[PDB]
Amino acid sequence: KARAKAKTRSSRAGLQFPVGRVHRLLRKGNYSERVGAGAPVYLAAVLEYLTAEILELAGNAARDNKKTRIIPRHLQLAIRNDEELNKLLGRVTIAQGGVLPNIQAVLLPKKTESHHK
Amino acid sequence: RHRKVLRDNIQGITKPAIRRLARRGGVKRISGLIYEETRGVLKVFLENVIRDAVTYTEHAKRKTVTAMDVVYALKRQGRTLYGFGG
Amino acid sequence: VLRDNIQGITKPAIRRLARRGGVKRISGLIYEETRGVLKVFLENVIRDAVTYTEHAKRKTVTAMDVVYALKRQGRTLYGFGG
Amino acid sequence: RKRSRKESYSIYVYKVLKQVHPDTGISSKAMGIMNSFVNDIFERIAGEASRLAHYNKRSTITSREIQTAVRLLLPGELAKHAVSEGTKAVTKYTSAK
Amino acid sequence: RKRSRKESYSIYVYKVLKQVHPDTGISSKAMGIMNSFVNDIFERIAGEASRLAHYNKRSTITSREIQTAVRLLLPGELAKHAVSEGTKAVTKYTSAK
Amino acid sequence: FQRLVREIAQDFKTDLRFQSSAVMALQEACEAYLVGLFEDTNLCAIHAKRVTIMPKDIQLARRIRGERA
Amino acid sequence: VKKPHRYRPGTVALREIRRYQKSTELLIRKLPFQRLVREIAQDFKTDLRFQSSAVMALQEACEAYLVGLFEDTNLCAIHAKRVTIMPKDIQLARRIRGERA
Repeated sequence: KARAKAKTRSSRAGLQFPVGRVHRLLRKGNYSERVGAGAPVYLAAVLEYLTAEILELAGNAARDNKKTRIIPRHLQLAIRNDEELNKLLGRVTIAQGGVLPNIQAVLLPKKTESHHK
Repeated sequence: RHRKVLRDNIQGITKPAIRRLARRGGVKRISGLIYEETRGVLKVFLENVIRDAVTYTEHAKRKTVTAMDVVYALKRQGRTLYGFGG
Repeated sequence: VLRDNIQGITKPAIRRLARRGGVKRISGLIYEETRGVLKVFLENVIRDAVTYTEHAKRKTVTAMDVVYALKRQGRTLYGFGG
Repeated sequence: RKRSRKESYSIYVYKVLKQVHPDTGISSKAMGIMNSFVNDIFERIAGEASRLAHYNKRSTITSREIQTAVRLLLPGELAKHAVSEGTKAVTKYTSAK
Repeated sequence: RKRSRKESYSIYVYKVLKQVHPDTGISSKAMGIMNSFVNDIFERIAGEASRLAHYNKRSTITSREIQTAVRLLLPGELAKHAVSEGTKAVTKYTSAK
Repeated sequence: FQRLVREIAQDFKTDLRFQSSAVMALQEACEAYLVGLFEDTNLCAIHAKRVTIMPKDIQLARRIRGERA
Repeated sequence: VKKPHRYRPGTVALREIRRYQKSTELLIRKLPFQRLVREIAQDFKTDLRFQSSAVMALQEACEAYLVGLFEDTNLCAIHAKRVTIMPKDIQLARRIRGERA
């Protein structure tokens, strides 16, 4: 016996997310009788990619307000300004998120407010 | 004295607060009749939510309503909420 | 001749549908818009259906695939099995 | 000294953030939001995959079912990119045990 | 001679219909509708019961869980009458084992 | 309707075959969706003190129900 | 100036719009909302207590729902060539969303 040292599957997948934790959460929760080996890697990679996308947008919005730390407002701005995420999270409320500044053009004053004598 | 502050009830949810909320919704000019109707609407929403929360509360034999029960109750009505646990 | 085949869904059929909705008067521009609208709905449904069909590695589309794909859009359907 | 242990996904998110935008931090509340978000997505996918398994009289949930669920839930190019990442990941896993 | 077996709830619907309205028939299509309906409610309730049980870390489904689920899903008086019927059923069953 | 469905499915995957009942199911779903939409649309039209429906009515209803597409 | 300075109608509302849309702080005061919650809970079950975070969560949900409703309301209003929202708009919005009342 040699007992090769304890490399982990996440490192093998080139991922940061924990494969084993997802496997555990699938076993416990009664989604199905059996679970296949390849599923949780795929699943973890999916979650990582989405998380990266969100944080990317949030960081851009953060730089717009000259703040170095991400706060919820930035996340709300990130979600609502990207079409696909808005579809995915169409019925979700972000706490302390607020809304976009969109005001309809009609209720804004007349742009023909100029030199008038 | 009969003070009963504006009713000792919902009518403490004053007009300018509703105005502020309408300002968040992009609204510019509001009629006087909106206020009462809004209150009614609010009441209805709250009722349903609280009922579900309390039902969850009754299942676990507790007398303190927790955040998690409210979140799940909000989830079943298609109004999922993030930022208060689960 | 065929006109990309959406035109098989003729105007008077749409008019009959509007009649069932309790509508009395229809502008001539509705029809084209409706066609586009319809197409979108169908597209989405079929995609989901075909995807279920593809998972079973079958080549024949079954009603149950459609039923599930409708179930996922919140337009649950009764009366065609399951 | 009863000492609890409440698990979360916080640290992984923090790692990813330091990878993508090194000079930036993130508050605790936003991390809680992201944690709830991940939990939601996990539940949706698992439920969908379960129903897919039951309809076809299969007792194993596989990567294929996950792939199918993702193609259903998500729109377009997002689905394609996610699928590509998953396929690359499983391909790397299968070889370099 | 290889041949299949398809389960349904036809007979039970027929019994109930004869009990409430002995002199009346029903077409097969409507029977199909009722079959779909029954299956849909079964799915909804079981799903809800599962979610409740999981949130309180209890591994068992009892009549209590079903009852709670019913009060959540169904409105008012309908829930009350249904609860009464189910309660009577359980009390008679446990009395007459 | 059969030919439309066959063309679209062909655009997604080739040489497919369709059970009759699936086509019927799609038929029912489409017509139910359309009538629901036209009902809400008619309400929207009456709200503007008209009796003739117009595209913006449909767009409004579709935007509110969340079927934005 | 002999006259006190006065803004024309339709500007301070805009100022309010920009201020409240740049910020995220809750608009409604805590206490009356808290009393309302307790009063309504009493009619279903007696002697209940509430954690603070649960009330805060409810407040957030209510404000988001109403905010969305006012957005839909204003669109329904604009369709009728008005700028002032009225109850029938709200009734229409709730009819279209598929809710009960």
